[PDB]
Amino acid sequence: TCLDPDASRSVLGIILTRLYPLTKKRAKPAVPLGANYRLIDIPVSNCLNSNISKIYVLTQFNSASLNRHLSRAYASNEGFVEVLAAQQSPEFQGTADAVRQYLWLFEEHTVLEYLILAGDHLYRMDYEKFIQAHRETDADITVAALPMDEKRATAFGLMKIDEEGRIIEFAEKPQGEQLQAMKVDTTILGLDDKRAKEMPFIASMGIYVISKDVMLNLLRDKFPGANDFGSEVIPGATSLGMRVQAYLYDGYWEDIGTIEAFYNANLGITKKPVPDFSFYDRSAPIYTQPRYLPPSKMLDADVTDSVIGEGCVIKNCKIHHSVVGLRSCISEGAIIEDSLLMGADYYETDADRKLLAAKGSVPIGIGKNCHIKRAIIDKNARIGDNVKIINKDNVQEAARETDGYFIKSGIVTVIKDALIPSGIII
Amino acid sequence: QTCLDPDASRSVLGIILRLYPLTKKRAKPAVPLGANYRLIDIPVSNCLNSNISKIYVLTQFNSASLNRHLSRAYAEGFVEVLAAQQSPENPDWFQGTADAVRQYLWLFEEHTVLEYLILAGDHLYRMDYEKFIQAHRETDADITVAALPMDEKRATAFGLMKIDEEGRIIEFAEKPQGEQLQAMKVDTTILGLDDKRAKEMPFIASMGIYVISKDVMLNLLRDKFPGANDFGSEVIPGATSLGMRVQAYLYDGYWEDIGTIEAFYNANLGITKKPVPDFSFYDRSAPIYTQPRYLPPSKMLDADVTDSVIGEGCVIKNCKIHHSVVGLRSCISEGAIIEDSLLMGADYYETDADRKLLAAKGSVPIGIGKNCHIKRAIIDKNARIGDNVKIINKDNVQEAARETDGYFIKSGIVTVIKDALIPSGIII
Amino acid sequence: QTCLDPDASRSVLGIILGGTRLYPLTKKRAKPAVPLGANYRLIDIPVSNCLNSNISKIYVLTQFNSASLNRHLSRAYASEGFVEVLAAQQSPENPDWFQGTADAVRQYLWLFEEHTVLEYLILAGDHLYRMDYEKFIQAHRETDADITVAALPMDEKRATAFGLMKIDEEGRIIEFAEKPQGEQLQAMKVDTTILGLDDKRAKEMPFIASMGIYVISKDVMLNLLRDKFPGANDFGSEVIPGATSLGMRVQAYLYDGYWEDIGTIEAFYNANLGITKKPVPDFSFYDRSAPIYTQPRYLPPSKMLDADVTDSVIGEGCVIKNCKIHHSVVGLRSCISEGAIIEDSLLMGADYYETDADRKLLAAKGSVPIGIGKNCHIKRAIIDKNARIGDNVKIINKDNVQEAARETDGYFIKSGIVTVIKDALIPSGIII
Amino acid sequence: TCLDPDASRSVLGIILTRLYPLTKKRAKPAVPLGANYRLIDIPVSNCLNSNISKIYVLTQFNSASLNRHLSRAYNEGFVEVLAAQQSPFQGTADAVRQYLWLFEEHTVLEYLILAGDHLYRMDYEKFIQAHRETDADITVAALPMDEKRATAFGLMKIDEEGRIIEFAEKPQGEQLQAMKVDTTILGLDDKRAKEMPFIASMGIYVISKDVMLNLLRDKFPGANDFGSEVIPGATSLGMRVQAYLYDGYWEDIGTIEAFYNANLGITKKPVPDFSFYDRSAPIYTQPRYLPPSKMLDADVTDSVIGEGCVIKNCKIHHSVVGLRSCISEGAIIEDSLLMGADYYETDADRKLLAAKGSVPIGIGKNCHIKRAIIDKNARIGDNVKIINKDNVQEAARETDGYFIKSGIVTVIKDALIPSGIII
Repeated sequence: TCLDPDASRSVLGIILTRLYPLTKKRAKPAVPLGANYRLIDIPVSNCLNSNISKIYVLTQFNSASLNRHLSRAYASNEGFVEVLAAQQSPEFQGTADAVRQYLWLFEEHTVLEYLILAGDHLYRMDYEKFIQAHRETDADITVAALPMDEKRATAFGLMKIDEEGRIIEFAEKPQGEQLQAMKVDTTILGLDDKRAKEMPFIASMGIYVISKDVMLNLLRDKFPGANDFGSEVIPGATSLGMRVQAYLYDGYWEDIGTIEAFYNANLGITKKPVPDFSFYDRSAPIYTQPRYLPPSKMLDADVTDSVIGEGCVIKNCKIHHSVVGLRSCISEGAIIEDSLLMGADYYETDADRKLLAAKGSVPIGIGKNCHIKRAIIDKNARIGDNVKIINKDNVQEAARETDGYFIKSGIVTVIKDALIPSGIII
Repeated sequence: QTCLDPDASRSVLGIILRLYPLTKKRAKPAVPLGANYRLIDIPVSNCLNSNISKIYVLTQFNSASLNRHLSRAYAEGFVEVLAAQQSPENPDWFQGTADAVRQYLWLFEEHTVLEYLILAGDHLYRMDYEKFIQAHRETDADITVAALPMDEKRATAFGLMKIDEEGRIIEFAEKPQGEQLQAMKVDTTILGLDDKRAKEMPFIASMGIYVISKDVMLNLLRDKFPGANDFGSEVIPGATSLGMRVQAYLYDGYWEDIGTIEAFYNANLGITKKPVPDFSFYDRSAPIYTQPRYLPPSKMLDADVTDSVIGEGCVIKNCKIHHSVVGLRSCISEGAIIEDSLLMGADYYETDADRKLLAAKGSVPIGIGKNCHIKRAIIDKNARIGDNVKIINKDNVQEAARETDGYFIKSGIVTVIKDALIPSGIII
Repeated sequence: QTCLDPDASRSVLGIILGGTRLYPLTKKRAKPAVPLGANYRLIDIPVSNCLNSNISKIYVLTQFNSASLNRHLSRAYASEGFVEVLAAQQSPENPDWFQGTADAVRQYLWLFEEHTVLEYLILAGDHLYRMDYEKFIQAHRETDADITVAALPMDEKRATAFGLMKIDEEGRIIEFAEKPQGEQLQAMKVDTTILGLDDKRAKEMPFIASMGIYVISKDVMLNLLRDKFPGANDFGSEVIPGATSLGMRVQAYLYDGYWEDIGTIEAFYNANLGITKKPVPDFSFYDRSAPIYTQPRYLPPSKMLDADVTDSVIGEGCVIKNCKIHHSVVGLRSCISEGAIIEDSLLMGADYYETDADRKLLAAKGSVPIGIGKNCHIKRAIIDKNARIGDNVKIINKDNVQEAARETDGYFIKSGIVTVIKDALIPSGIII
Repeated sequence: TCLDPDASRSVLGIILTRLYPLTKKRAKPAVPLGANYRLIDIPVSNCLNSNISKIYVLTQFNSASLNRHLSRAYNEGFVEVLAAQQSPFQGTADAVRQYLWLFEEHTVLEYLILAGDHLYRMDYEKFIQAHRETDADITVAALPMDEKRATAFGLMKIDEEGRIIEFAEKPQGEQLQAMKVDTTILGLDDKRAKEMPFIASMGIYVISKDVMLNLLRDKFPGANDFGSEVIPGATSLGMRVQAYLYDGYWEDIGTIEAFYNANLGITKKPVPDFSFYDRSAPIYTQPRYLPPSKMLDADVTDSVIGEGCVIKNCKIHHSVVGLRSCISEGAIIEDSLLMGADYYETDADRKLLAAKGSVPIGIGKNCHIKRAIIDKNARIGDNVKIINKDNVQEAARETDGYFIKSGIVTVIKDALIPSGIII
């Protein structure tokens, strides 16, 4: 394991509506995660921990907030972390189109490979072993691959490789007879019969190492009309007989690109005796903006199976199987269950409270005697007293933006900065 | 409207100048404070928030960890430690505040600045030194002394000052009493204080905080009083006696001494105050800084926590935490009961790779063990407390030095020393 | 004695407007990236003036992104503040531009609104000058202006080429006139002493021009670009006189010091050669308190084998043989071979060095290495980055041609000034 | 092959008056070098380019100046100064022992010891890699040498594994001859090995952490020097002391004459013997944002010009002109090292001085400087002639602002050399 030239100067990292309404009024890479983070911290941290310092973040539109976070957490710390926006304002586009739109600029860098990191996932990876496999196999394109169960199988592009890991057959989210014809022996990649039997597939993780020249050729010369890397470029590449290599990844990897997946993965960090995924790691930790928030205060909290973010201010309440984000105010008598509180971007001066109260408005936080269950409370929500978010009738889907929320997969998501009046029941 | 010219950044040099056993295995400025901080973070942060970036820290001896903290938490400025002793093998000490400054005057002189900001001692407080220094320049003072108004009862314990009508200081009295205390009464109204409080507190004590012009410093330490060991009681009253302009400047706000085990214990537990702590480390524009550690959100299995603060990255099982401060990286085991205590936390996390190695020897892991009961205690960094330990001090001993046993009792408070091992079943 | 409060860094957002008149220096690079004064780039001027004025949240508006521009900005500055590039078009394959200074700001006004600031400091155009925006912002606050406009005094001869302003007796602007002449001009005389000019100068310079330097309150900007003049394309000729016409408080602020536009080849050319100035540089990039910054490069001291150098300036890391260098500016990493004679020229230098393995192979293929070749004679020229000038090349323009578009041959003459294009190869023996 | 643990987290770099008066009023590590640098920049830049970020600098006393240079010119790493004197070293081993307690506080595998002052570029990683791959206790950089020069150094003898088995300080005759080794074993080609059959230590060592405490505290609690006492002692005690071939430019600059010659060595064509700039491993220094150098009428031959010089009509031959150097009308500079200045004097400043009869910073009008080192901020009056016609080799003229050593005149930093003076 020893890249040469090191990744620092020869690899350009490129990070690329199912999360509605967390993306209603913010850039998607900025969506808060794990109490003290944002989605963008996963790929940016993995790069930095893998000695990759040249990072472009492709996104739909610029955001002062996103920039502030990137600037304060990384940019001010040879490298760079720059945002490239697709349009000039916030009023769809494929993975291949996103990269093609800026190819002209990526080509301006003197690098050997492009490390393409698409989609939103929870995982820690040392991209150096990825880049190394790519260079040792003289690959044109290398795809990180994960052992998949027949279950989730058709939701990912699947592949078959030779004893070298060279991809010989790629089949996008196949089904029926082809979903069966792709099934391969997952022992050759180390796994054992037991689980080689439960996960009989090699699935693309949607991240790739692609040789500089190969990229230009593929996106502009060979497949100028392709929109997706997964379903068009990769397949295209293989049919042209290019060297498409597979790199077996064997750690935790969760898609959090949908409300329910996001929800589940966030609450998974509360698991014992070890979280599913650990943001902290002595060697490769996930970073974020340093904030100097004070230690969390708890007046009288019975907390079970939960994690508490930075600088929370909690009264007498009950918190169960939840994630409480930074700067969360939880008032007297609240009960928090199986929920993700994203917290707040600032504190209200208390004096501020006794003022909003006079006006009959509600302050940031979970109001008194609230009952929040199976929910996502986005940043700065103002939940009035006696609000009950329980969705008794187990409604699966409901678009209620006007009332401050949106239900997806039965999970109620209160919108950023929304006010849920006192007494409301959802 | 009111700005320093030249700005503080380039024209002011900051100079930062008992608590045993917290000081037994570390340099005093590195002592952990309020869950996520260290003592040295207070003056350094006040300086940085006040646009002062050239800072020296004078202490008995340095350490790689103090340096780490300082360099990592803070990095045309610098934060450099200057010591009295260069190696533990050749013990040496400063004789006082003026003595320490004098020993490195030759280095402070190499800096092109207009004034030295001297901050002596350990106190919990927030202050914006810019208005202080601006006052110094506007009054053409040689030395400006921050003055803390107090009542007659508190007054006998400090160095008091007597001012004229323009706030200029004309006399000092070190811990005065009786006839001498009375002669020191002053109309605190001259310095601001509302008439009301002015009558409540007709006294003003220096606080170990001063601004001294570069030239003035050399003259005082090298030529006028080459023998003085202390600023507050010798050098400054001495400059006043020589006709130099020593000006008073009113200090207002929280200010609490924490250089004693009991004052330190109380100030730390004070941040759990019900409405709001008397001192808030966090502040929108003048927060207290520390090192970014990227610790994970604290985890709680089944914790019942009352009137307490929890720091960064704690790992707590089922337990009871009442009126306590839980330091960063604290592990608290099944069944523990923590009361009225300060847990400093740990410097790292033991990986299960060590916990098993530790189990192969039936050894005790870092943190609070199962079914321990900890009361009115300070548990220093990385302590290994075994199962069923009860630190309750039922008899109520006030003093006991039991270092070989890992602790020390001062003012009735049990302080378990850093890295100490308190065997299972021990009862204190 | 006084200063902004809130301080500038948290309450002022700088908006630098950058991104054909400087063609071909702009043929293959973002305009803000055009090399300047041997060791700098145009963008360094406004960004430095901002940093030296305690303004740290800076946006750079330009036509298109560039790895070079970004690399220079990252290394030199990005180190709460930021320096970010906002582009008009997201490419070169899908050409897109900005219909003016107001249009550029309007396109990203929604982003600027996301910032919690009191005023926007607008810095437009390519001008060489040093200024402390702090006093400028204070006047804005102390006069409760909605817009404060930096005003440059000048005589009648110079006035017709600028947007002029008329002020009342207290310095409040009440009328504009874009490049007036004859009657419209005469009606623009004012008493500069009103703004601070001494009686002597004021008399010789009875006119004041806008300079593309404005302070605008946050709300005023929103109201102006979106509500009152949603269709205006230019600030100084449309939006600001507009604001005045509406009765907003548009206040003048005197500017006293060096200032040259460097937006045309001739002006850029003359301003660069002006730093070789005999008594003191008209403009000094270096200053005791407000230095012009650039990217640290760790270049080695320049080497001179046998150089007779008069009235010239030499940049970092040059490698020079036996030659004559006169009234010229020699950019970073410049290689000048034996016998070369350089007169009244601007050598932009090079982005890298070529060893000898490189030079050897080049000699073989019969190519030319980077730098000014042997026995060349360069006069009244701008030699862009990495040029390869062959042996015995003569850039003397004997016929005094003023204009000549000759890009296929590596150059472009404009105002009698020959500009060799970035990375161009001028074959040995060529006479221009 | 990458070190693992990598260098940044496992290796601690430790950098340790023959240059008088260049050291009369400045910390030694701060001595100006090659127009734009200072001595300390060589070892520090070599460490940085070798991925070594934890760096200590040992020196007699501290200075704000040196600290300022260190902070500004240079996560988890550091460059810190450890002073032997708290203000107004018996040897390499002494210096290290004095702060052994501090280094011990770091969790590192080895200590990279870089002693002395030399112009040289080395990639310490392969050196460390070797230390590790050979399970060495101490790895010593070896400089190949011929018989003529070897007798003036401390030599080492090795076994066929490259293991050092014996030291000899400046041996002669029979002992010298008994120190011949086969430099081929260390990797030298048969040709060069026969030309240079001897190997000297260079004051560059890699020492395992535990080994250092054991040697300095337990085994030789009273040694002063590593080269002559501790390391030969370590070998005598059977520890694994391994040699590692240093095969590159390496020049001593520890005496006025060698320092002078090395500095002027960078004017040499086609390329200097040593190059400060380098695509991959450049020497770093403080970023000063100084303006391009200005020349009114200068005839410059075989010379190098630093950053921000302000030069009038003059002749500069075979010289090195330091940053911010002001050179007045009619001056003639030859075979000299002008160290420049730490700031510029403006005309407002210049006039006031003249009004006072004082001399401004720089080479005055019609001066003739030859075979001289002009330290920082020197004020040379008009018409001064630093020629030394009687070729005096030594002379201590401090009170007069100068010093002559080896026939080289050295003007002290901030010294005033009144107009008309002839040295």
